[PDB]
Amino acid sequence: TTQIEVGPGATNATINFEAGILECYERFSWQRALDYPGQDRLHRLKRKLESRIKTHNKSEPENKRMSLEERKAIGVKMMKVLLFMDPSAGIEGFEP
Amino acid sequence: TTQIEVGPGATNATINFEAGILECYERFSWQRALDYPGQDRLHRLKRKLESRIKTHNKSEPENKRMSLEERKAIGVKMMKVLLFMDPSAGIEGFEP
Amino acid sequence: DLTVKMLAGNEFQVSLSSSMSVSELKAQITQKIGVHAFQQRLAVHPSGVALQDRVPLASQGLGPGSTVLLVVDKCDEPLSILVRNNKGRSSTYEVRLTQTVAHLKQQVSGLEGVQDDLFWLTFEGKPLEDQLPLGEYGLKPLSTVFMNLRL
Amino acid sequence: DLTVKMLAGNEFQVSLSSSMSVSELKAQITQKIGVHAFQQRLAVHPSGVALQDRVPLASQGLGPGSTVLLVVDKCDEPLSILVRNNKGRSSTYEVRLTQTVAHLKQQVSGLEGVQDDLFWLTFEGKPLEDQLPLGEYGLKPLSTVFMNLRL
Repeated sequence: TTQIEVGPGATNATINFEAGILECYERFSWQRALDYPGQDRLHRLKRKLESRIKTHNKSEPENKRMSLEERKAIGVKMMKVLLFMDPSAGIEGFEP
Repeated sequence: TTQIEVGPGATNATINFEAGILECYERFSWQRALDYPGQDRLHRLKRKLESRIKTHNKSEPENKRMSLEERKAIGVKMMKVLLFMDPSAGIEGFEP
Repeated sequence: DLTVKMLAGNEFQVSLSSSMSVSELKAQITQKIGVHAFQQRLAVHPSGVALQDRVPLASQGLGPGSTVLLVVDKCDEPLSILVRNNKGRSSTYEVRLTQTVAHLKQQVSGLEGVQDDLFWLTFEGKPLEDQLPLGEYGLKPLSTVFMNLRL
Repeated sequence: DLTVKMLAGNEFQVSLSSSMSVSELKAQITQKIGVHAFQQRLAVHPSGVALQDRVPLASQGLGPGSTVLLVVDKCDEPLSILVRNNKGRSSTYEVRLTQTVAHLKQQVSGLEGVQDDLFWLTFEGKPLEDQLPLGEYGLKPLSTVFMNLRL
């Protein structure tokens, strides 16, 4: 309940981060560790994200359109940077 | 949809993993990258997880009872292992 | 006997014969819990150092009473391979290593117009088996699978 | 001028002179975007090596036209501290380093029953300032903050 103000670019950032989160749900699921309600949260997030990626892609031009799979890779790097608190984890999460 | 089947202790594993997910939402949020709906998903998951941790702790004995904060540390390690697909990651500080 | 420990901390037992190879351990694991060899990533516990294939488990500080860590890598990402028909004509197929040989044969059946029971596939000399996953055979981008006709 | 790059690629500009210290850059950043100094982790881009405080930025990899990476470490985990009233009586307060001195003073006001404008807090000899976060003063678990009465 303490919100942090943000600019336009948070929308695309969140889709990529949350694509990263999905990739981790999925990898966790292969470990047979994800319980049944957890698996529902996985499938739910995949659906919402797929509709969000398709809504966002229409508003953006051709050279910046990204599929679920390419967005996953950006989110994973972002998550590596944060989990280690180290940009080198990392570096492309910042968009060089 | 294809179910992956779990076994006993998926429940505890998912709480810890999802505690790790929260920790990443929170860290991401301090980067001013998490959009407003995203921040809602953060706060929503924190509440649900807090109620799930208190329900799970009652069923388990004293030596295995864990708070949100210590469960976060376990989920972070799990996330490290998954993000690199490497048990050695999130063991004792390591890199690519 | 050997303890296999998975990401969530659940454990199970594997008993190892006198070879004591990493490939042996992996085959045991597949039999116990269904995870294909090519999907297994194994490490020594608690050090987390990866097991080495060409080295016997006794040589890596694993004996009786020891624990190994398993992380499962699904390896589901698309790749393209080539299947050559009997006439010498190669044709490309999009696949995933988790798909079964039977599934790939359904694809080859459809394109080549030959019923699946009337042929079998080979790769690097050895037959592909219907129930096994493609990842079993170490297929790479544009590896050539050969199609052989039955009588 | 210096480019500061955040996770997910938001960028902004910081102008540095005539000194070029890491502590100066951090204070610049706080002023531009409101992130407290104690929360800032800065690294050289693209190498990702952490900046060192006691070293001038010119002496590291950084001049005009260079880029630094900022990652914000929240540092918001609860801890408990002690505030000693004027009579010598210490009382514990649950706090977070990201809360303001003003907020801690509201807590102390409530417990001690003294209006917040009638006192100030000190730690290790120096005054705590209402608008700054507790993290700026490097408070630890059970550090003692002293309460001083105004006239």
